[PDB]
Amino acid sequence: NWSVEDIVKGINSNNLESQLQATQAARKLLSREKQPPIDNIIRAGLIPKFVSFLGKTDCSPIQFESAWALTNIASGTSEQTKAVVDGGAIPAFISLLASPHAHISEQAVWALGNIAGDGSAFRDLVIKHGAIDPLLALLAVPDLSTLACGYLRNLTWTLSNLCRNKNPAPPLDAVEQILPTLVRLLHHNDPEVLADSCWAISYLTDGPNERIEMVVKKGVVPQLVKLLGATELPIVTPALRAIGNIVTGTDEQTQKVIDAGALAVFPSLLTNPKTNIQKEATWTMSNITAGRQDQIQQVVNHGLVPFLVGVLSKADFKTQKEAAWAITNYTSGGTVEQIVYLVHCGIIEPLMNLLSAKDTKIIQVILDAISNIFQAAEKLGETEKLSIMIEECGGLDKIEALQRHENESVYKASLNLIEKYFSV
Amino acid sequence: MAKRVAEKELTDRNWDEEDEVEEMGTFSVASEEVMKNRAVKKAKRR
Repeated sequence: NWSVEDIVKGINSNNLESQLQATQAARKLLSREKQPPIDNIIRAGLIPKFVSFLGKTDCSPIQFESAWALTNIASGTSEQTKAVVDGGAIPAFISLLASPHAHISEQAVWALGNIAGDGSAFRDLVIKHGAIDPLLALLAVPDLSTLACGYLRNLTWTLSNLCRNKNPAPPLDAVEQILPTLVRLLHHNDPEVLADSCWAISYLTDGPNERIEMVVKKGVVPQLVKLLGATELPIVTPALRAIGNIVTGTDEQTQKVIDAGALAVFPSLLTNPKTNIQKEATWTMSNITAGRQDQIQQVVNHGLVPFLVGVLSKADFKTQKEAAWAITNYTSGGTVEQIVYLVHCGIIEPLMNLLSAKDTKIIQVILDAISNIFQAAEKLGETEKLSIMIEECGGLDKIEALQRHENESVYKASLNLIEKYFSV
Repeated sequence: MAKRVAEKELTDRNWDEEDEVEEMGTFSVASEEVMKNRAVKKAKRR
């Protein structure tokens, strides 16, 4: 029941015990769930006192007390956090990472994470002041399993915060120093650590192909692929997004996810009850069928075409849009035999069914798919049999009706198909 | 490239969400002004 003035007169005194007792009373007030005097101690000018106590190597208890008090303030609004940063807390917390006392080191790890989590600006400050090396040191133990779960989680979460945000994204060299430890973490058995590491990777791969290249070069793929088959939704989700981001990259980068055995997990992902997973997995597949013929070939070899046909047919519209892209990319870069196989899997009917949708873009995608398929049929002189399949399932009526579509381009593609494969 | 980045930025604080469940709907038909000048061919049947 101390007042802020009580804390001040104690903190500013030369009595060591009064300083520690005052610091502890401060921490307790800041912990209060119902109305903590954060602003009052800030205005009292206590931040600088707390930051200074962080350097009292001689008095470990006051160091812990002030680190906690500073953390409770950092964990607050994106204003109270700024006060802590301006008070010089960042470098002070960094020097406490090597503290022999685990509970003090953890407090520093937590504080640094909360601060870097504020946004891209603070995140870069934490990096600039050299937080990464000391942070990685704490994980440089032979058996990560020897670390207390709670301890490890805060560290992983903190590193993840150094990988988060994109305006701007973390400096490349900083990401490079963090990647190796991230890979090791993907090997841990704690779902919380795995989820956080996967999230971290998902942020690092969400950008330029150059950033993807680094993540791939650091060998994260084999592990992400294994997590793709995780049973935990909190893990699968970020692992899938990370793999999804990587295959938006170059064909070479995409091959690495194929080599890691990613395709073997999709029959399950594409049939996953969680529509979000199904949607993200189909989106991911669309980026793989957007690649080289040999890659589309591997999609074929893993028996994935039937699953895409399945999602295009039965599945939420949002997921069907991704499947439409997956099919059109396939018909666009695939060989004739690959296309013939697609038709054999019953792609025609579900493809037509979507030619009456309001999303003009999806119509154009599907029309280009039908166009590509007819080109393959031309090479085989089977254009006629394709026409009958299309007509027999009501697809011709839909193509004909699109000549009244508001979008000229859709009208032109419909017309062209009509005058080439339904002429007279 | 036929490659495309995700529609929405997925994060550890928005991953668990309902996606409105969009409806296919019907396409918009060209206006009368447009149709008066559009050449439209009938499709042959078998």
